[PDB]
Amino acid sequence: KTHVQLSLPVLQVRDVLVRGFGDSVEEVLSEARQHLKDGTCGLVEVEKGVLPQLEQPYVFIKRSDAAPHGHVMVELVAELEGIQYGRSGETLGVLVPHVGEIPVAYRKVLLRK
Repeated sequence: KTHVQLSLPVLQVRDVLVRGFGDSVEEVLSEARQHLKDGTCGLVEVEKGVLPQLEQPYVFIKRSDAAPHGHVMVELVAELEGIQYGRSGETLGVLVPHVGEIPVAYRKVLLRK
């Protein structure tokens, strides 16, 4: 399928144990897609002071359209030293590996895969 319904655990930035997916734009987008497929991906909501506590390159989920079955349609955009790789809508948050952290909420998304 071109799109997959996922429910992403929303993590507090200070709880996150693994603060990024890797060391290159291509690797972080690759790893993010793998963890999303494997159900091992969490979401951190971006506010003041969140991104400097996470590791670059960043992987964002961004709204790709204006929400089947409660699932907002999203796509992946990476960022490294202020340059983004992709073009999409509003940021829903930054993806990180999930290694068993307790979430504060779940974000239902429809991921363009």
